[PDB]
Amino acid sequence: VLATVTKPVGGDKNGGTRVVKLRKMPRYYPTEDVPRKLLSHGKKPFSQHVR
RNA sequence: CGGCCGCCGCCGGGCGCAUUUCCACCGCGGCGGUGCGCCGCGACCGGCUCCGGGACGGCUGGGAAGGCCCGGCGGGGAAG
Repeated sequence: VLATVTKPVGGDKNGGTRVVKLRKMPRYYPTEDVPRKLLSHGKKPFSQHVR
């Protein structure tokens, strides 16, 4: 949940404990990002228009 | 500075493909922008310009017709 992200089991057949990650850090942050993933907002896609 | 805790770097360790990092290819999955050039389409919204159907209130509680007209008084145009 917080120490890990999702669920530690697996890996480390010998050695220590078995902890795995999911949805890790970004490996590359672009030098300038744009905001606000656009949205639905009431402008429905073509699948749902009225024939 | 002694001590407290955290962080970072270096080193030494167990260590194995479900740990990790790197790569090439499919998923062309979730998301961000975007096409090479020419186009088209649908729906929501704003702004107009029009078209077609309705239903209603008043008036002199509308005027005047339209319909079935019957028993009388007259008058006036012009009646096979």
